Amino acid sequence: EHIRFQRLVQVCNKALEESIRKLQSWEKIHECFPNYGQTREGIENLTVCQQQVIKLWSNLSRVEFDAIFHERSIEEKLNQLDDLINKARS
Amino acid sequence: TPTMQSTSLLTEHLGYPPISLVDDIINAVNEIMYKCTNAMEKYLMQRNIIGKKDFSDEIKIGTAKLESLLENSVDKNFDKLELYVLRNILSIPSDL
Repeated sequence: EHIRFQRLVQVCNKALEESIRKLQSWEKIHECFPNYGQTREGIENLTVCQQQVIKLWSNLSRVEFDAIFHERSIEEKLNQLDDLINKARS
Repeated sequence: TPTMQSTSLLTEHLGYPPISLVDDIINAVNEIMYKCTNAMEKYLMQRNIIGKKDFSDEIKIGTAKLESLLENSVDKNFDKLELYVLRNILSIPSDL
């Protein structure tokens, strides 16, 4: 019966994953650093670098988005809006 | 479909204008974006010499190009998010 807060959590998570797509592609990270790639250990540094940046991106967005949702009580508010909408159509 | 009437009512229910939530989201992801591109350049610059060549130059321009690519992805995807949220989440159907 409650769907709105879940739509919000899902599309936010969707939007985050889509935004770092071109950072997950080892080909884009290979053409911003063409010469650094050709090097043996430059490859090893680049690959560990994207892992750590993707990690930082996921953990910070996770924590900061949930903080926002709690501060603004959005789950409760969206649950009550679902109730009001469902009650109107009953 | 949006009016000043429906938005004002949703504002009373939320305790704040609907767009303040979207703004917080977008402002948060743009801060995180620049933390990530900044960490990337810091990680690579620490490791800017390999063998005998100095890639300090290619690193700074290369990270500047990836930041521009992320700005465009972030801008594209969260513009979609903004629309969806205001149409399917922070919205009152036509029952009014």
